[PDB]
Amino acid sequence: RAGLQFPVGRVHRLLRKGNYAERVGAGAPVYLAAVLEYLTAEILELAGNAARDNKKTRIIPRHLQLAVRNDEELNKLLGRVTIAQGGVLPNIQSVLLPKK
Amino acid sequence: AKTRSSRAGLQFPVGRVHRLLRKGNYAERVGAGAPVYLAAVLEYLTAEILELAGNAARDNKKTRIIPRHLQLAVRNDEELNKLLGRVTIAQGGVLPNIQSVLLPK
Amino acid sequence: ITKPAIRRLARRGGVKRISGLIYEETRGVLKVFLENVIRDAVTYTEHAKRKTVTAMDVVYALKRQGRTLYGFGG
Amino acid sequence: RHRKVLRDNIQGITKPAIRRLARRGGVKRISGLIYEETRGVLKVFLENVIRDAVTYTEHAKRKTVTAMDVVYALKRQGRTLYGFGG
Amino acid sequence: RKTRKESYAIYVYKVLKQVHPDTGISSKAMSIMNSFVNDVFERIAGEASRLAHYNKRSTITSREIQTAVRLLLPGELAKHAVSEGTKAVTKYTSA
Amino acid sequence: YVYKVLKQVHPDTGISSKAMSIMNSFVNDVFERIAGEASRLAHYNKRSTITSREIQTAVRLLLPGELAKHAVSEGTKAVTKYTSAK
Amino acid sequence: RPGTVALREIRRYQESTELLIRKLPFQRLVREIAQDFKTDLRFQSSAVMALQEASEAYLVALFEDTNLCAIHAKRVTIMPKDIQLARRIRGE
Amino acid sequence: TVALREIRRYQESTELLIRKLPFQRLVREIAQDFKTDLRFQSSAVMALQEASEAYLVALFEDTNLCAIHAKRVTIMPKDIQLARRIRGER
DNA sequence: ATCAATATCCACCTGCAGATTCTACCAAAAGTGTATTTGGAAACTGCTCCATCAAAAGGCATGTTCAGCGGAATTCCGCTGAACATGCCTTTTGATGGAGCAGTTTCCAAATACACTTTTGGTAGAATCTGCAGGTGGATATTGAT
DNA sequence: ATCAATATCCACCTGCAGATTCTACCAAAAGTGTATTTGGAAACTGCTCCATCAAAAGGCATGTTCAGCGGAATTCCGCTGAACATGCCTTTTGATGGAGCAGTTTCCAAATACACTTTTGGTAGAATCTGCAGGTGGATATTGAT
Repeated sequence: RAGLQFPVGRVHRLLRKGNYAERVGAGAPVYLAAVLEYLTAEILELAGNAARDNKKTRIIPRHLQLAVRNDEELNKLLGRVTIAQGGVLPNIQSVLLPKK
Repeated sequence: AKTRSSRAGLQFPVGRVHRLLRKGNYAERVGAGAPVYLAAVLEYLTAEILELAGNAARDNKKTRIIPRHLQLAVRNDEELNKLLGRVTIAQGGVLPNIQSVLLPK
Repeated sequence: ITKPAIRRLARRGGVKRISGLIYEETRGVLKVFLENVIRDAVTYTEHAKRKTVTAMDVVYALKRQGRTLYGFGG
Repeated sequence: RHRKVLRDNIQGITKPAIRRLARRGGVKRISGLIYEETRGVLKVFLENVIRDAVTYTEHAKRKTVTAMDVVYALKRQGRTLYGFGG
Repeated sequence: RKTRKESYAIYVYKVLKQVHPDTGISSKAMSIMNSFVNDVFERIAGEASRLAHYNKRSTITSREIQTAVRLLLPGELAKHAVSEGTKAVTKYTSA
Repeated sequence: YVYKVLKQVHPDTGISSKAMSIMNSFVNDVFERIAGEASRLAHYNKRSTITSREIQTAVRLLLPGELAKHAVSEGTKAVTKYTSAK
Repeated sequence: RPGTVALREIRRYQESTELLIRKLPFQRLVREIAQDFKTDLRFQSSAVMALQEASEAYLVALFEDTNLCAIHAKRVTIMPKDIQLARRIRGE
Repeated sequence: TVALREIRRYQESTELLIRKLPFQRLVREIAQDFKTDLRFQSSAVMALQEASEAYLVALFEDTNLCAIHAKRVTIMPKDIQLARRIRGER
């Protein structure tokens, strides 16, 4: 009814049931759910593309890692976060490549 | 009356700590022992740092503890240095320390 | 924790050439790492009065070591 | 009314004072390019802290940045500061 | 015997389908997304909590969530996340 | 309170106002860190109450080896004494 | 050649996500270290896995920084002093 | 000889090493570019200076270690850059 | 290695800014004492899923051979900085208008608090479906020797 | 430049571990409606302390000269990593009792919520107290020139 896929009722309940404050205004959970949904859509959008580029229809951890570490901002948001089974970005120090 | 903080044998104020616990929204409920224990621990840590800072003041021929004495006491103590590893003490300076390779001769 | 495994880790890290002594140095670091994390994990275990270390105990320990890990609950 | 324009105040870090800070940090020899690199680093550092400090100020609907604001901004980013109010 | 277990999975699915209708997601990946939603939730709620405490307020309103977001999210995740949140509160009040 | 403890460990020592301000930041900082840990600890265990037991675990998680051991003893001792007072 | 074969290894392993230490050895290590904190403990399978994921992710990342210290030094071998530098600057 | 004399001298004193007034504009200047019409408590400016100087000193310590690692005694910009990259500033 | 030039160490001295000490008011605390409500330790128990064991699988330990890294010794260019002269602009002691933070009281939009009803997301057992991981074949790019 | 030994690619194939689909049960939510309460915005304003102008002077920045010497560039070569093929000892995979992780019930020690009584830690402010900053001078190194 706020036009969201994410659960406002659950978020509100969680906001209270978390001892964040004495009271929780009505708009807070709505605002918060919308933010969580947006960020979720943002990563899936990029992870989805990461899967397409590998000719796969199912998003796996690898695809979440590639999507996150290839986006400056998501990478910043998730700098102290480790994604299980995500691996690393292909990257070799220039000075380490063949003499040619 | 006695106040709690004699009941517990505790310079630090049990009453205030119990209150600060409540007003910090850390749980729905706060047991009666929680504030006694926490006040004891706080008193213990300030005793530890003051013991050490007082000594530093003494080694610098001073009677009054200043920020530098607090810093010297903290950085010279492995554990306090670790507990305060991400803390900056204003006007504390640093420990004297020159890398070996930089000395002459 | 064998030479070839440490070497494999180094490779994912983009390392090209490895000194002989690296391998004992790594083991020492891995041990200090595990010690720290497990100490906390076990402390959450004991607190909950269990005899089994749970994924969540590990996850919570990693988190407040500042090594947040996604994929194992929470 | 009022107001002078503030500009190129970055140049205020008086490349002694950059030398002095390096001395406290135990540095013996300094390359000539260090001064500009350091100003750049000090700029980024101040931008991030003031940005958060000012965000706390606006949230409270104040026009004055308080020592608390800065103290809170510093803690946000894991540079906790003792002794300026607590 | 119950012992049952809430999770953001369904609404991560949903969302997935608007953004990519033809794409699937493995179990391990869904678990990562769940951790991701819980982590962002706790980070945002925590900062909003501090914000209300700082200003001696008993209530966490959408205003705190907004400032929390501007503090936590980089430049342009903030920009968009803020508009998304304002939009939902607006489409909530006006209703 | 910081002043009372100072006199117990160094009867013949004072403390400047700035140092006192740093000590006040320290106590508040440690209080928040310990309480925060206790808070999460309770939630992780679906407990709505923070007891001396969470505080103790919070202290073991937060303090370095030797300081933990001694903090825990002082905490335990204060609760036991407090509990014995009719 | 020497270091060549290295290069293809970097290519390969980077771009796999599999674990790189063997499970049983890692499990024994985890249990041994834990026994020193509290005896007769059991581990959920997922707990040991979380530990192994975090440990390897930690080490890989440390090897990246170690490499930067080595090359900073105009070397291509990492040595122990590279790891130490990285950890010291890290604050570890 | 003079360098070492200076390290010992500064490593011990505690006073701020950057001129007060100059520091205090490019607080105002930077702040201004974020939001106009801001005022500053004088202690807010002092807190920023104490924090900025502590940060720079600690950064030079790390920079110093990076130069030494390279068998040098002059710190260069790349030492400061290596230190920040490892600190995950970078 | 003795000398000369200088910086550092250091105990003595005193004006004074910052601090330890009140007399007095007190709102906000903290403590005392029922009355009411309930979180969670404790005892008992069913179903997980963890530790253990044996057979099948495949990665690692090991010694020879040598490419080639990177420290050692040497060299010299050009940057860094000590010394010094000059004089700006920060620092300091003051004072003033007034922005704007913050204390106090008023009062309603919004949040809490049940109580009752509808819906729903999570769990469990069964059946069915499918993306893609390994496997094969054959092409061809890559690397190393000549 | 010319093969010769491999490694890497890609197009195709298909068995199955893991993902999707349909049914049925239900405690836990989440939505709804009524009644009671209250946090904190608004309007008024006391009063702190921020911005700013003033003027004086010396601490300290700036700019130049000139020499000390660090560090990059270069050549040399000792010896350590790494490639490689040999052999099996350890890890991996799948089958099985049983230890606990949890789900459920009971009920009391302990935590709210409420009404007063009393001890206390701030603080606004006039007045006395005192550690040490800071200027001074001379004994003691620490350097640099020879």
